[PDB]
Amino acid sequence: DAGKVVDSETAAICDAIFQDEETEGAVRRFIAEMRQRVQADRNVVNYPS
Amino acid sequence: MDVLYSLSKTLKDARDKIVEGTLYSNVSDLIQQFNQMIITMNGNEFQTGGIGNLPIRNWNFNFGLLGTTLLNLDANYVETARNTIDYFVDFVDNVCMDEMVRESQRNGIAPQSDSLRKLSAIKFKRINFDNSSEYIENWNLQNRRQRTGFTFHKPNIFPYSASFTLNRSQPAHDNLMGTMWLNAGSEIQVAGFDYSCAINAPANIQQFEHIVPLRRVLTTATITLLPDAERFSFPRVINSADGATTWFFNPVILRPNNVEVEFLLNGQIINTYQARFGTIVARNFDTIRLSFQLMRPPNMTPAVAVLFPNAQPFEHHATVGLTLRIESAVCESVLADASETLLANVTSVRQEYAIPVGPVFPPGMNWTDLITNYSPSREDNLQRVFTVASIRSMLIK
Amino acid sequence: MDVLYSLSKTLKDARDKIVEGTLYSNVSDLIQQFNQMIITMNGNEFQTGGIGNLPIRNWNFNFGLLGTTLLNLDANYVETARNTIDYFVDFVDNVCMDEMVRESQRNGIAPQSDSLRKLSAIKFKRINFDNSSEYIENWNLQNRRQRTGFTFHKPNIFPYSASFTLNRSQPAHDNLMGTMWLNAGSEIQVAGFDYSCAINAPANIQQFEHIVPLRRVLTTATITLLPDAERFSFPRVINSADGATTWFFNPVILRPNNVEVEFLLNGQIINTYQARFGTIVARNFDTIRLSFQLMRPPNMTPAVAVLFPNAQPFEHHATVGLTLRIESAVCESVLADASETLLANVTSVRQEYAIPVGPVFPPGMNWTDLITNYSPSREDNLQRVFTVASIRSMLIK
Ligand SMILES: [Zn+2]
Repeated sequence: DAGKVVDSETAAICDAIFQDEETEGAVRRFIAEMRQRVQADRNVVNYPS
Repeated sequence: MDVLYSLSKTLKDARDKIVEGTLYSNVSDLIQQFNQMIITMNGNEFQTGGIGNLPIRNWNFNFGLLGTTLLNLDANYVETARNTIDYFVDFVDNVCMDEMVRESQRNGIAPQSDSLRKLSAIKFKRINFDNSSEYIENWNLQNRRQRTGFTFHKPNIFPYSASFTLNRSQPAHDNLMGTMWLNAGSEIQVAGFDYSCAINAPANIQQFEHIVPLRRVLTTATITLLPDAERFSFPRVINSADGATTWFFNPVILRPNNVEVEFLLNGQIINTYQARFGTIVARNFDTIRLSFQLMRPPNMTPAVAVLFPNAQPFEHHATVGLTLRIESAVCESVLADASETLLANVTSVRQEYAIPVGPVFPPGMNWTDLITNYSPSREDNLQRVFTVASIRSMLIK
Repeated sequence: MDVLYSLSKTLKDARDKIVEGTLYSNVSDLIQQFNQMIITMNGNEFQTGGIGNLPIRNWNFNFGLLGTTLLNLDANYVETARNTIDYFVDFVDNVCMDEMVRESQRNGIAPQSDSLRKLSAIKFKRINFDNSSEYIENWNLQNRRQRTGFTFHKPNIFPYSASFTLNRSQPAHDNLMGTMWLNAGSEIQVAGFDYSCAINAPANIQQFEHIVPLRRVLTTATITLLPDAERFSFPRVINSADGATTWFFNPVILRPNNVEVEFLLNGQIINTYQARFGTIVARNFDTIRLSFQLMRPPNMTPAVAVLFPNAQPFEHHATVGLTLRIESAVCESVLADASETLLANVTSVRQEYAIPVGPVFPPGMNWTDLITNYSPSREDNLQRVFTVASIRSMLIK
């Protein structure tokens, strides 16, 4: 889906852990499945980092 | 305990779901859990056994992950999966036999073996999977102190107690009066007898009563209540109370007049049944009070009138019985019944490896002595060992 | 329940710590918790009472926060704090009286009043504070199913049972033999008597025995064991077993020969004491077995030999007693004792507002009938209502 991490450096770390061939399959699947939680009511946002 | 059930649930599913030729989307969510299990369990060493004749085995886990790249699972993947599964099944078998064999008076609900104390860390918490069996559900609900219920088919709530009571007796033993009973398994067979057949009782009616206290509170019990207890209806010779002499019992059977079956909880009458047989229900109770009475028949044919004289020699003794059989019941504590085999698995493990008698459980795992004095520490030990027996009964057939 | 203790702990500390002239650093961590409490409790409405003569009160919370800008607390801050504290103390007083008055047969450990069911949400979870009292510690430990212990000074573990037993009797009541006892509070006074003083017993020794089963398992009990039970040592006339006639008891006191006090847990002898008096200890037990015996003195002065003839008229009856007083004990379940006043607070609230008898507790809160049949549902209700009584006893003196 669309996905929003909370820093350019955590985007770089996120990319580099997704690209390599030695991290876990659950992890590498999850890096392209984690999703921010932005609520227009209650004035809260949740972002992965 | 949760991670032990999780190991066994994944090994059961991976024997079931990972087969030859099956589609990958059927097993795509199981292989990720099994790989998480392999990743968690690598680098760790365990030691099982060391009590009785249970041998000490050392466990070392160094396995590669399973492939996630097939469309239909071929036989290579099935054979390497069967190797890893057989090693983990042997591991969890020996952990379960190491846990069912141990006990503690202090806090029995805690893990006692070294392997399950090592598995109770948060490093192993990512092994965890669904907790869908009844025993692990009631384990997780009682770990948060909520209400549980184990559904039993014919529960062994009654200890074996075959005895009697003489309300009227003498050393001649020719004019007796009182009750006899058999409490066994889920069945109460009671029979009050009078030798005079109430020939001098007021209004020719003799009142009998039999009160059975339970050890744990049963809930929503279907109970077959029949008259005419079959075991106490044929002639027999019976030793006395002190065991000195024997006395003869030649019964003829009247029907039970004015049956009142009451189901007491804390002395309060929850359910009552007045002269109703067949299947009855008792919603919440821990005491069963049977109140039946023997009434002398006011009209008798000449074949009956020769049985009951007004004088002393009674060769035919009036006897009135009831039978009460709990078919199924929901109990908050663990028990044994005719459906599960968990007590049989616990006793088989404790008798196979020649295990010494510990501080909690009775010698030889006597269920009569275990339900006679069913203390809460013994309850906690019994629930823990039955949960581990359910886990091993999932893996080991 | 946790948030109710937290409300009461902050109100107790804010009556204690927030005083006139005190330094702000002494109260800098309490004012933040009290402001968190005000912020959480605003906008919410409650309704307390509605059973018996307990009046229905509606509670609305609209308060401003307390200032965080003083160095020494002046009297303005103390007066506005005393206003807010008095309103919250009245609120928690009525919530505690609304919770101690209610009960349930189904799940007694759950909150029963509407106000405490409303406080059991996670919106109110930020009220929570330290849980340092013994009852809230044992509440939080039994909410996770761990071992607890309540330390009691002279616990009321024994129901009131003053009765006797005639091992040898006749309608003349001139040659009797058997035991008498008083079980009251924490004290067992037992006395076996023989009228013949073992003149025809084998080896001039009559064995007595008295077995007291407990309702809950006591742990680490200091017990004063003295000989010569004082209550059963003076002459008295006593009604018979059926209450028909009365019989006379003129005791002279021998010392107890061969005292054996055993502390049984599940039928196993945990501790035993053979002819040792003074203070004894019993580490783990739920049955107390006193085995004393009366031995006829083989050498008697002429003042003694006239008391015990070989013939029938015994004007002086041999009597042998023991006294066993549990001074302090640790019990996993709740009880009453001579130190706390929690049972007195519960009965005072239930008797002040004219409360009808419910399904669980005995009529009039009879502690003898409550510990005679001490069911686990009644145990859960008693622990919940004692915890709420401890909370109110912190706030209301
Ligand atoms: Zn069946």
